[PDB]
Amino acid sequence: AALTRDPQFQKLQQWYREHRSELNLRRLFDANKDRFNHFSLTLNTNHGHILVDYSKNLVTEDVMRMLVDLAKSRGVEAARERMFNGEKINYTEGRAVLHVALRNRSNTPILVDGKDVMPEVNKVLDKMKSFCQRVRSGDWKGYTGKTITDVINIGIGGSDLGPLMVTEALKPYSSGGPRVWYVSNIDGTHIAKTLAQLNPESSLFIIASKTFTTQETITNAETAKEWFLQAAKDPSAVAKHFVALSTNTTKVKEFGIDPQNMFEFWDWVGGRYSLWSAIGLSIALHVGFDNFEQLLSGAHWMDQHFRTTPLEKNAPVLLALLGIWYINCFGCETHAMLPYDQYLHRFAAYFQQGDMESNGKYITKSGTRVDHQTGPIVWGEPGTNGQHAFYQLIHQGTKMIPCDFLIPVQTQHPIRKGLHHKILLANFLAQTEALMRGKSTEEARKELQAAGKSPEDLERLLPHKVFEGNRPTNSIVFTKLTPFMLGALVAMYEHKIFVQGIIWDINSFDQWGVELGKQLAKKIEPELDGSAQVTSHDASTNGLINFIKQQREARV
Amino acid sequence: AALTRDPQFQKLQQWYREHRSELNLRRLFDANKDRFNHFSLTLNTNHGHILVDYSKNLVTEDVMRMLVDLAKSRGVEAARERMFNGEKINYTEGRAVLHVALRNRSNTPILVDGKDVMPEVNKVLDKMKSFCQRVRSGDWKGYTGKTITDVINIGIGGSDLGPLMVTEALKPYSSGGPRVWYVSNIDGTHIAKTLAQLNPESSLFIIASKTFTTQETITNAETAKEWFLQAAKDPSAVAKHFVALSTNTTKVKEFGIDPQNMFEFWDWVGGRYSLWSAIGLSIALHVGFDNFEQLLSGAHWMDQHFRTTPLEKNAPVLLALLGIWYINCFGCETHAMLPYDQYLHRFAAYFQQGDMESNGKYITKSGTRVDHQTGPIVWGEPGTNGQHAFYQLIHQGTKMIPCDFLIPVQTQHPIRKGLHHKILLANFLAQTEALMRGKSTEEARKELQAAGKSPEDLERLLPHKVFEGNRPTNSIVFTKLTPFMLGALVAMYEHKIFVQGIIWDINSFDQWGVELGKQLAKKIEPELDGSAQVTSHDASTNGLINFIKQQREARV
Ligand SMILES: O=C(O)[C@@H](O)[C@H](O)[C@H](O)COP(=O)(O)O
Ligand SMILES: O=C(O)[C@@H](O)[C@H](O)[C@H](O)COP(=O)(O)O
Repeated sequence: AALTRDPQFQKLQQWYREHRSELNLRRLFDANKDRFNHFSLTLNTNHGHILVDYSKNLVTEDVMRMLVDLAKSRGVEAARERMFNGEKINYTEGRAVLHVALRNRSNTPILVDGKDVMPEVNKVLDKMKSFCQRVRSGDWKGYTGKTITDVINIGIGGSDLGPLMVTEALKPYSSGGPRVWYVSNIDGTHIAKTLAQLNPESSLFIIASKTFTTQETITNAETAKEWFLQAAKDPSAVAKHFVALSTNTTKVKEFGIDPQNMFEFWDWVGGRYSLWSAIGLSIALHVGFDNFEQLLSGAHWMDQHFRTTPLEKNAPVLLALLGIWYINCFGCETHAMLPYDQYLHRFAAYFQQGDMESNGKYITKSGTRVDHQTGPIVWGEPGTNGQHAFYQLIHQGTKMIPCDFLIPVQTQHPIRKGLHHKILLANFLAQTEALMRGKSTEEARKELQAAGKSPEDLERLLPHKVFEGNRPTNSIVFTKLTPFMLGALVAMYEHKIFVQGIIWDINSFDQWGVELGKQLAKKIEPELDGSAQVTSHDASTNGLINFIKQQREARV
Repeated sequence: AALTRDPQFQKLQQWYREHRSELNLRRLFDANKDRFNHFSLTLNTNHGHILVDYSKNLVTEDVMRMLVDLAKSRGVEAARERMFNGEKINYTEGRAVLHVALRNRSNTPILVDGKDVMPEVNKVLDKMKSFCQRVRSGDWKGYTGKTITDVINIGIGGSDLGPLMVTEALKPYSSGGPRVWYVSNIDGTHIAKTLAQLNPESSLFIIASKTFTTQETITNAETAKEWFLQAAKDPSAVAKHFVALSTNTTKVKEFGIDPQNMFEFWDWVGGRYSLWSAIGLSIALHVGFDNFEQLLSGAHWMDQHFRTTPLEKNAPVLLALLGIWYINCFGCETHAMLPYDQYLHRFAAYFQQGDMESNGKYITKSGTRVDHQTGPIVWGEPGTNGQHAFYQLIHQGTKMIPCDFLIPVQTQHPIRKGLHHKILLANFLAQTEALMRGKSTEEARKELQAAGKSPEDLERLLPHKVFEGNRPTNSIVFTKLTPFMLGALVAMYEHKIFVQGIIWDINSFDQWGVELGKQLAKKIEPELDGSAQVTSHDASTNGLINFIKQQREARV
């Protein structure tokens, strides 16, 4: 694999072998009262600041220099230029990778095969803006002349989680918007309990499918159409209540949606990078097209930061490189994303998909097997809740877990004269300080003595209350979670994932495990019909099917 | 530490080093027509069957036998008896561990400090049952004589996630119950956006706090009480709209809750094991006290299964030992929990707390540092959505991830004559089969040839479409997700976590990192008031605070 053969990588590994034991955060901060200034970026977007404080990481100036030299050696900048210039860097599928075109507010030409994509991007954005104005205003009416009160996105994966996470994050911007619902799971619970709360006369369905063939989405869409037509009877009424976000007009027409109700996107829009496209229509309906443009504008700002900033001060590049340090030298399997913001409750889940589906790969560009770690397991829940739960393992377990802590300075709900937000901020700050510092035997002993503990009881309990610390964090602090700032933060992590992929020499933009998934069930689905026991698979698959057939009509 | 000293553990590690190459699932199933029959448990609860199929694990007869011998050598059965007999096995805090007493439907005496706890357990259950009848029937009136339409649980961690996960899982059983809301985060978004949707005349607040001192919960409770008092303008009305779930009568009265409105629990009820106690009041209110009793009964059945079953066919013990095998021989950092059930969308999050807060430890019973791995990072999302996202990494990444796949045979919503649930079952089966089998270069070449790809397209795609497989899974299939079956499944994992803790010789039942977290914010809280620069901490803590002070009245 290219990475293990890279001389900057070998130099990094050799340094780690010799100097690893010098990396003690308490000692590094005590020796350098300017450590924060040396290891932090502040970005002024003109619509809020982003502080990326990476000073609580197990790095020194020499480590950061070697990491930046690795990014140069691995051709990060040349790879970046290929992406932005519309070259087919999705080399397995032979596609461009142009989510950056979707939010290209400058309208600088971006050529695929010598043809500018921006006229087509802007045509779909115009169509979305006109449709959002009509639905939100009440101009667009249901089949009995009522205004739309409820918008239901039907889609899965990349056609589901981005719009869900963004509408959750920007809920305060939704006044005067229809309610938004996300139906994704084939589990009939999902559509059933959603439809039970809706009126067909005032419900608009958005069938979100790049291919328009995904079994979960097409099955959910047929169930919603059956429910709708049971009320409306007239197949003509479907053109007022179903629209499609797709690449395929033929499949859309075959399903029964007027192709005029199709909002188009392109092969070079990956599902997990698609919320910036027509896939974002549920966002624009919920918070208005103006706020959707602000979301694209923030992503565009961070695209420019990524493109023009020297590597050593480049936010997504440095987040990527800290990740490489922890994955490929320390051997950490996981990365925790811990936003101190209830509106961002689906933010970690969104990057669980964006990161793991991108860089969960083992075959390099030359078709050779990697001989090193690739993408980590991404997980997390919002603070402060995690502090009462899994933070126990982060503080006192046997695993090293790099954590990203994120928080807005200004809250959308400054209740009780900002008392809640002050407590939230203090916890955000105090947790990363404790993870870094820990607590020595002597500090814990002196606190137990002050608490009034007996001499044995104290020496019993003492070692259990000792924290080794040295647990590294990034703190990412931003003025306020506005549509623009959310756009910038999402795009920052997209480019972090892109940089890690280039360094690992994998294709961040295909998903052959997900493409396989979509063909796995077809062999077993017909075998589940009838009482007859199944013998066509391995013993376990067969046993599980036969148990399902047995329990199918058990009464409990 | 005890485990690395244990001769059965050393024998297990010896075997791993030498026979690791035997462990090929494709080969194990081809050689053993009875592998499913030999490596699965079928449990008849008399209220549904549970099939625990562990046959797609990297184990043989010899491994399972050596694992059961380790459980005997580490004293699992003696530790189990100490828990159930009310001995103070929470040795750092000096407390019993008696969640099993909360659901002891047999009413067999359990003595703590020589007194039966069961009278007190059953007194609170009678009080809960009496209150739930009054609220749900409409007998219990708000301060303007209206029936309660909305119940708001206020609490964090163990006082939040259990009731939240259970009310989400048992949502079909809440017909005729009030709506339930969970406010947990200090983030003022959480209480603010909840209160905006409530009528104070018909809203009952539940203040859930073991200690009744937790800053998030007490701050949220005060905010709700202020909002309530602004509408009601009568301190007497508080007794109609606020109840407490706590161990601390003093602090409940001091807060202003009528001591008649207090539902008590005890020191030996761990927060992450508390949903079976008074903490479960919001469950009983939502789905009715009868369903809550069924939930306790299911747990009680699994408690008795755990207690009476020989180790080698004991469900929680075998799940625990498969975990030890992957954690302490294979070195897997993580455990994925993947329920194929939308109602279980918070089940992995619940055990993320339950597992990681229990076994995220590095200090043994003797007060010595472990020299081996302990608890894993637990994570997951419901199927089928994961198949479109992070399953890419499970199939083709560089990480080994033991996964538990869970599914009910019978759906709560058999829509389209069972078509959705048939697709869901087919996906659940096909995914674990594909993880085990993978797809060879030869098989992938044949599929591309058959698809009609040019030699150029074929040779470019071929190596990217290969799956090495050999990825182990548990399949846990149960008749139906009823209150009883949910209680059995939650208790099964509770006891898995207990067994792993005893084998590691750690205290599964303290949480000194969570207790530390509750003390951290108080030293930083005062520094945030006024706009003076802060210099009293490390450079990074100082840097972050100063940035917060700069941006907190920036206008964006
Ligand atoms: O990441 C992906 O590519 C997947 O999650 C897809 O977005 C998902 O399978 C849906 O595909 P489609 O939009 O073609 O229905
Ligand atoms: O696991 C724990 O102990 C915590 O998650 C607690 O449940 C949480 O801190 C709430 O404590 P209390 O119930 O004392 O408010």
